[PDB]
Amino acid sequence: LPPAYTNSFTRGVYYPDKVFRSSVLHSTQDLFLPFFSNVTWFHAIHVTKRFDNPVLPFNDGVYFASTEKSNIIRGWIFGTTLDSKTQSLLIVNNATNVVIKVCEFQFCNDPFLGVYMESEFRVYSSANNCTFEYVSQPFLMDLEGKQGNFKNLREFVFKNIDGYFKIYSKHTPINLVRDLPQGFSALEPLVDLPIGINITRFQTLLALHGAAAYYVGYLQPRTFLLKYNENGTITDAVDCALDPLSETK
Amino acid sequence: CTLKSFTVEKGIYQTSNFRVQPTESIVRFPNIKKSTNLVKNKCVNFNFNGLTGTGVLTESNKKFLPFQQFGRDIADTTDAVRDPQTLEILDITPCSFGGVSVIT
Repeated sequence: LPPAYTNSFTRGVYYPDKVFRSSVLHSTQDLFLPFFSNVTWFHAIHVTKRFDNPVLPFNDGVYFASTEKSNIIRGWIFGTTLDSKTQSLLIVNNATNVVIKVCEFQFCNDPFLGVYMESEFRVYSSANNCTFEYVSQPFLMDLEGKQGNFKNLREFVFKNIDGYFKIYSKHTPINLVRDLPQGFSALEPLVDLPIGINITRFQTLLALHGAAAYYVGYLQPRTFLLKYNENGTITDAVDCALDPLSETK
Repeated sequence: CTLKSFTVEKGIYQTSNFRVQPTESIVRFPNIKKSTNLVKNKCVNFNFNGLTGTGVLTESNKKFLPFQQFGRDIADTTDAVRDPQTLEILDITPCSFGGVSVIT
């Protein structure tokens, strides 16, 4: 379905570092998602032709939100050209866990690990060069199928800085049946990849059962003004360059 | 000596400064580097995860989020640090305590 953009009501906020703070208003300058921007909504309402998963331009960060609960997108393949000569990365939410398979994968003409297990060997074909295989803790990701009202707001930020492939996340039990809702909830860090690979593009590997819902943000070198509370968690923020009032704030 | 004179008039003159001297020097984070035990309420020379400093590692009352290492205040200086081994939080309070003035 042709992407009908929507308004990201204060989404794409995440703890930028390891420091703890309390009741202080710190103004970080980092890659966030501009407030009230037009998110490149990949309308997965197919029950149209949302299998338009090209080599998407992986800019300096991507806000890969998803209001999906069956997790149709089990895999996320990354790379520059995806033609068997690149140290390509896969974040695969397989049966075991969120496995981080970055290797000298051998690709085919149409690069995608399609559901056939990701057995359509169009991304990975052999283990020749492999820097690190972060097989995370094996949790209850058993190819989920639950759907309905979008409880699990599967938000994710995938940035690549200094080689490090930082993957943030958050799971909020908020109920809605449509696009990104109002409210505020900052993301947490989930994994930091101590590798030095380069990524240029990526894909979204929907599970061949599609009717789903997954967005694609795009970040920018902005400056914010966070607001920490007593318990030390972000409760509010203002975009330092969005309006005159926000600027004077 | 600070007045450069052999006769001082009645008054209160500030002569020196006074800083408590740190006693020990601990090194942490061989949790999984050399190890040393936790000492409290005494000015020491701590080295937590590369972060080197001085202070009295008192007991903490604030709760960190379970991915955070450091902690700080409005003045942007280290105030609480996560114990690398036992995974606890410890405050910091430097002990550079005031000048020293002579009354004559």
